[PDB]
Amino acid sequence: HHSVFEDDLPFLEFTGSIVYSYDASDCSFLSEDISMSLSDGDVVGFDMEWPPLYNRGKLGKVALIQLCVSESKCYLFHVSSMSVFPQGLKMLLENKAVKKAGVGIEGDQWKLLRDFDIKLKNFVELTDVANKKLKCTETWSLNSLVKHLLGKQLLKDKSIRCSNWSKFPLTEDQKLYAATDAYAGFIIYRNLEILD
Ligand SMILES: [Eu+3]
Ligand SMILES: [Eu+3]
Repeated sequence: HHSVFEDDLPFLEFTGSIVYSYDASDCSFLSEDISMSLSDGDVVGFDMEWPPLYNRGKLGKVALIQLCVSESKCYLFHVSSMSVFPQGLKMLLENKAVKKAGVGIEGDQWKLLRDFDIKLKNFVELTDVANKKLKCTETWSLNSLVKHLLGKQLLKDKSIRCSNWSKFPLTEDQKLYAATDAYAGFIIYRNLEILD
């Protein structure tokens, strides 16, 4: 048996516009569209994905970068398919003017630096924002925050989450999964920030 708290909740599924980009210049220009829609201090949900196979002692190289900039739009930048890392995206990620929210984001910063020599700037660990605004001291996960704040759980098909993110093109399922994780980061920040 199990408590109500242990019940399976509805899955969180982003239903807004998912912009898929797999070319460097397209990506850079898209990053500028993002910059035109935001103002200093604004926060976007952040996440990234990498293939399952290990490479020379480390995790597969980052293949996808996701940015949810509003409740109705999320970008999927398939960098593994790009000839060069998009300059517009590098500057957006290194821009202190835009805040990037997520869980375990400090670890993303490290991997991003190792993989592309990019310095993620002005990121916020959602775990700390939650403990701060919810007035608690918990060890959160993106899933537990989605559950606590939204009453939903994250899609969990392991064959999708641990799929070959570097395989082009991404499947509709991969796109849904990746976009939704960044969307979660965006919504969680927004809902927490509004708290008095
Ligand atoms: Eu992640
Ligand atoms: Eu993810």
